[PDB]
Amino acid sequence: SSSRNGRDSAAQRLGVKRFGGQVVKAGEILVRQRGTHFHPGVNVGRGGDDTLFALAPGAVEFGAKRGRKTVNIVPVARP
Amino acid sequence: KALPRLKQRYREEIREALQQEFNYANVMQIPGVVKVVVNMGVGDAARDAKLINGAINDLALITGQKPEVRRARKSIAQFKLREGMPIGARVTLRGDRMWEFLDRLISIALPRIRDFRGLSPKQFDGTGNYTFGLNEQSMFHEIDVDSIDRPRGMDITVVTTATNDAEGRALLRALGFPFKEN
Amino acid sequence: AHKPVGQNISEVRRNARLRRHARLRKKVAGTAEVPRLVVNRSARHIHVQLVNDLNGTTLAAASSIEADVRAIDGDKKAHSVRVGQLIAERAKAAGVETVVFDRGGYTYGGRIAALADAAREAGLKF
Amino acid sequence: ARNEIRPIVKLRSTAGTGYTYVTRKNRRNDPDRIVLRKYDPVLRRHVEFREER
Amino acid sequence: MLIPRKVKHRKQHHPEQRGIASGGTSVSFGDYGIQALEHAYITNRQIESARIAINRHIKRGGKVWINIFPDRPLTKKPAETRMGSGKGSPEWWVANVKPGRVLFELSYPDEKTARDALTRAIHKLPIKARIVTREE
Amino acid sequence: MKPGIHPDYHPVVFQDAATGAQFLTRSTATSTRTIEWPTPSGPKTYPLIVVDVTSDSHPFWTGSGQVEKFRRRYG
RNA sequence: GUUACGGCGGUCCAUAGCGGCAGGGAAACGCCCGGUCCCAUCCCGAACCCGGAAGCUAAGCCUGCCAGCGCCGAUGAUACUACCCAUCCGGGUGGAAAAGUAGGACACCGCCGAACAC
RNA sequence: GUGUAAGUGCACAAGGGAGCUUGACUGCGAGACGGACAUGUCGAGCAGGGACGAAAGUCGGGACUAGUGAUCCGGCACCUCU
Repeated sequence: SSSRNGRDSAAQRLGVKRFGGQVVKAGEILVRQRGTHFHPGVNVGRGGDDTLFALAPGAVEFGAKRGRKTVNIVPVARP
Repeated sequence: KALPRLKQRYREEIREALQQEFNYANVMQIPGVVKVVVNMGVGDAARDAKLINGAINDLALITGQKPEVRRARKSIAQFKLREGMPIGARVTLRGDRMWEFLDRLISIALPRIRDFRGLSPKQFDGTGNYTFGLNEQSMFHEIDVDSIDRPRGMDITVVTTATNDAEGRALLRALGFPFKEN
Repeated sequence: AHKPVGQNISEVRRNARLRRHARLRKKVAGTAEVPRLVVNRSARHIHVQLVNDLNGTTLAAASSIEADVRAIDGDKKAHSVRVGQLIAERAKAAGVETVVFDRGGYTYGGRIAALADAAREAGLKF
Repeated sequence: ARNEIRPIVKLRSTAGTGYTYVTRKNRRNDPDRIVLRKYDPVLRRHVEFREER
Repeated sequence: MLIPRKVKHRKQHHPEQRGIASGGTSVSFGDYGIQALEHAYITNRQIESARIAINRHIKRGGKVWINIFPDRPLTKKPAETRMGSGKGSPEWWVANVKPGRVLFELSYPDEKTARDALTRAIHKLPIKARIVTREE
Repeated sequence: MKPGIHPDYHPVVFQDAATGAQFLTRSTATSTRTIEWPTPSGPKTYPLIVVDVTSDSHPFWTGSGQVEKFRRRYG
């Protein structure tokens, strides 16, 4: 007379965190993710948990490189 | 500074005859045997892991090169078969060693099979690759035929750049395989 | 009405080369102050370039076709060596000291390696 | 967890003239215990340890 | 009886009864069809009753197509039990039926007998429905 | 092939013991598997192997009820 | 500058693919000859590597052709929907698919090198 | 197919295989995520001393997420602290 279900796992707060256009510093986290849904491009690095981060400051551009959505960083214009 | 029998013969007569038969534009289209293949499936890998070594030794004595031991990539337990159990040995032959092997096979052993009427013309496939099989190794004088503890047959297959069975059979005829001429 | 069956080894060798070259290329980069040294080999002769992959442009060049490089007599290796000399001179004229070395989808050793080692000897930083 | 004689067993990895116990948890149904091993100690440098429990 | 041989998930939500048909709004394989007008869940036993109603009204020869199959279950839970403590087991199987959708298609020559048969099969179902000819 | 040595490789003279239509050629058959009599058939000398049987001594494609008899036999 | 050339790259990567037809080999891309030397096969100079240019453009490759296997793809309408009106129903302002259709398309672009030339 | 559940990804391979091998290191850490709080997660880059590789460069465990338990009280080795 039991429901043997009921369990669940607390969240991990995944997804995009710095969308198109924004200004990001270095080492900042663009997206947390399990697999490489989004891949790195230029001035972008990968983590251990397939997190992404910035290697050079600038601003974002979610473009594709041969069918795969990438993330990039572009040079800000110095004031 | 040397030439095997079948290869000198190949470059002398057989290319000419196939040209005069099939009338190719380029001679690059001429059919030519590439390699020869040998295999032995032990099959009792799960019951005798030592017949494998026996077969290795036989094919060593037969072909003059240490074989390859083919592992079982899948595990099918209805045969005891598990991932990595050695089931068979395999050897590739290319070049002068190949032509010498065919010379020996055609000239010593296949004229030593019991009541050899003929190898079929129907062991081909798609274009002319002849895949026959031997029950015992009691035939090669290469082998020390006193020491054998069991029959360990084998399976041979001969691959050629021929494009169809007609060209394959014609080439192998010119090279002297005893087909059943039909 | 004769017709073939399948793959020739020329096609195999070609597409495997492209396969492993664009495998390797993941790690190699390009820049006008650190360009890529591409090599493109054949049996007879050889070609090389200095590439900027930021714009897919080219800064230097050389090959064993030019009569001045055919004026070598020695082995294929010696042709390659003099080629490395020429590209060192040209690169350091056009204003490049440091580079990487892309083996272009070929194995290191033989003509490739003797080229590159001659270049390392004659000044390029790699 | 506990201290049962688990498959993943043993510990301690001591150093020769290098007293900086580096630790690792490994099995023990396999044979070996008189070869390999290396690491950086104090005041010293990349040299060779034992797995000495 | 109509049931599937196996479903992956044998405890499903209740289907939706919102929206009009997308497919099955056109007679396909016969001449004289049935078309729904409302939203409803139609079960196994209803369709059995209806096909028998038709075959006992033509009685000899003339074909009947059933463009529906009960591939979505529902869950009763046993009697006199306080709410809570889980989700009941599947007991009967429905197909959702959105308006515009076609259920049955007959092929019998005379329209008299055919229209009458379809009417007898309409009065075995919970929905308002109407009868269709393949024509425009 | 390469070290991790294979069997040894030396020439061979397969002397036709059928009708004297012998063979002779390079092979991987030698210390491994050879016979005495280094007979030079050519400019060099190399082992020989008696050939008990071969092609030109093995009838085959390459080499070479009845009632009319019953009442022949039964008269 | 330029031709049926080769090589390195790019496109928010099939408008670029697969298959069929014809056609090309000057220098180059190739295939091929052979394992002396570096080097290599979980066995095999098959591959990788080395040394050369007898032979052939048959194949790879490049060129044109075929919209056929695949792809791309609108306008307008519909579904759905935000907001508002509305005693159930339904409706108005804006947004707007998928599929389908008309069609497109046997790719385009950049750099160096050759050959060719004033 | 990915050691083990599922998903997200992986053919550009993270799948399969072979040779060396211990970075399954020490001293740190910009800036960030998530955030009641304590916990938790990644982290480029610098230094010694190394592996591999021809070099560029990668290596501070495993394709990623689970695989464990705060504080107190005791135990073992080392310290130029008392």
